[PDB]
Amino acid sequence: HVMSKHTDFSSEIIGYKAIDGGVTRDIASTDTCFANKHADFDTWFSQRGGSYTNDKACPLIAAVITREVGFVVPGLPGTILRTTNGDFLHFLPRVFSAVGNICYTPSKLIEYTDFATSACVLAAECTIFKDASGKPVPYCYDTNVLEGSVAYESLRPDTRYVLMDGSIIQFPNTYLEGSVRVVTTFDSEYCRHGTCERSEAGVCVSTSGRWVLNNDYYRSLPGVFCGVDAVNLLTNMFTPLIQPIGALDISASIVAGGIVAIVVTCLAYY
Amino acid sequence: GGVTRDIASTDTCFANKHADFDTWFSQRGGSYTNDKACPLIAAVITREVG
Amino acid sequence: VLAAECTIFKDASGKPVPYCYDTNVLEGSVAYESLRPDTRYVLMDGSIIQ
Amino acid sequence: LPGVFCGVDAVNLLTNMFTPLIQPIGALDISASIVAGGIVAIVVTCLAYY
Amino acid sequence: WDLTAFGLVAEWFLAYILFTRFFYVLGLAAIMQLFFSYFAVHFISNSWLM
Amino acid sequence: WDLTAFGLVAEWFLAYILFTRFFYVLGLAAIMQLFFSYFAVHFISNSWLMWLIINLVQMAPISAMVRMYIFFASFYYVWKSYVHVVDGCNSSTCMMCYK
Amino acid sequence: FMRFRRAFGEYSHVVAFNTLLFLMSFTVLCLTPVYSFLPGVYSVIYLYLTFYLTNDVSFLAHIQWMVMFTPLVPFWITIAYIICISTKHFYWFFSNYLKR
Repeated sequence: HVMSKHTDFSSEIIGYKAIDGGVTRDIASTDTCFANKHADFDTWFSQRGGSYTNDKACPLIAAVITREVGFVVPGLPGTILRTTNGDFLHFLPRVFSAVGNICYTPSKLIEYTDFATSACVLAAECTIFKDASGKPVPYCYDTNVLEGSVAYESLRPDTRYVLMDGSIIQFPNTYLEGSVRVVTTFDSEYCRHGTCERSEAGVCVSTSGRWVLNNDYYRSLPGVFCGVDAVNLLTNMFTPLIQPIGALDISASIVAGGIVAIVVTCLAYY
Repeated sequence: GGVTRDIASTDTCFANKHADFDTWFSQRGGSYTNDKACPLIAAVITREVG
Repeated sequence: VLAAECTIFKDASGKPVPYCYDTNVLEGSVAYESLRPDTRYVLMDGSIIQ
Repeated sequence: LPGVFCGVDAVNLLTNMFTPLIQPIGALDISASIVAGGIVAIVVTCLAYY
Repeated sequence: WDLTAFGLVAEWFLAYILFTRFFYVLGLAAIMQLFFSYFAVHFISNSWLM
Repeated sequence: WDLTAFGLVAEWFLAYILFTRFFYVLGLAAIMQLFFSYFAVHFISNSWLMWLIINLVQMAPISAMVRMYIFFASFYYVWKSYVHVVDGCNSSTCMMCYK
Repeated sequence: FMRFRRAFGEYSHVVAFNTLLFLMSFTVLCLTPVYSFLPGVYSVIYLYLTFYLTNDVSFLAHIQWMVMFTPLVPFWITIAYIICISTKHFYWFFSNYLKR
């Protein structure tokens, strides 16, 4: 099969978005190869001075539309529409104009600029899981979208979940969500979409909505505070105010310090 | 050993019968391996059953 | 950033296109103000400006 | 270089603006006087009055 | 480039002409300088001789 | 990675290189601390004076005491070398018989 | 102690405290690499304690503290130390050459 260009529903499109690795992301001019199904994307890139080569091994292009088009398939972002010629199309429907790319947390929906440094857990409206007996059970945010679905809000933290493809989801318990977040962790590895990480038990506080876990890698990152306990957190955060910011404390000044003592001891006797 | 006792996160193996125990024990940060030789588990129910 | 008031750039196909601060000084040119930021541009000798 | 400030974000840059203040002595040469005064005034007020 | 690299090689070669018992110290220092450039930046805190 | 143990081993090696008469008392303190930490409990009862001594021995920071001994011995060795080079010695009991 | 007092004349009192403070500072420096809390709190305690000493040994104590602990202490601690040491002379200077 060879991809073809179609112009149906062209007047309903405001812009275009890129899907890479199963997660929608913004587009940059420095990228060189894309998978495209639209002809107006050529004018979109040309006005910004971009050029590209068409290939199937490159991120797909999807268009943001203001009209409910297509139907929801679990595991796939946005909506899928099939043309009269059999070719499939991808779109990003929205309810309000202030929408970029939206990812799904177990409780709420939060926008993001980069999937790698966001609170994103899932990127699909509906997801299916393996039950205790080994059979698929669908889950969705809004139950009116698909009959028989269970609300995402019914999920619980610190519980192992396995998808149909064998991926593992593990999100820690939280007490505050938004611009500032507080999380609690246990002595077990937590995993999110495509990335599993190991963390130790404790409590962490972040000044931003970025992903936070208790380890040296995240502890070295700015704007992240962690501690073994609530009381210990205050001591840890107040420690740098009276401590240097590195290992520059070389104890080789003691020879010079004791030189004065030796000099004065000899001088007094003489 | 024929005696009921409390549960702690230090233990590492149990004989699980109830499904919801797998979710309850996870919330305390514990992990276990299923072996029938390890002590069994029971659930507290208000309703008169059995 | 810009070396001179008027410059020349290659298009997407490689054809030369004149550029300058003001279009009135050179007919058929395109003003600098229309250039978008964070975009790669190339000149006759292959110099890259972004 | 002096007179250049940077940070990861708007809040991060504002917090990092005070980074030289916790640096060990021997980091500024000419602008040390104003940095010293900005601490001396705060210390003397906050102690001697409050 | 020639002048920016051949000079260092010439200096290194001339250093062997003025051989001394301390040449091995510089030889080990040269190995150490390159070793902790593509590696190291690790091994955390504690101790002071290292 | 972590390398605290290697650092401690290097510190002990450098201490053994700078051998003096007072290394034995530090080794005795270290081995006593190890022995007390290894068994303890069994032979401590009553005698609050004995309990205080045991606690003082166990709480001694052996791992942070070798370094002070290094600087203590360095000045003594520098002084001895200065006396040997500038001033000389008359006693035959000195271990300078090597040269 | 009697044998020590036999020598060093009148300056044995100055020598004793100067040696004790040097030994305490050396011990604190030896405990530094593991306990990172010491450089600040010990400096504050030393600044507090230096008031209860004679000026003759106080000058030596200040010189030793400034020589030894300076390269491993935050700048604001040093500026607070300088202000607290120099207030007693700033008052006199302001009274005698600036005040009205």
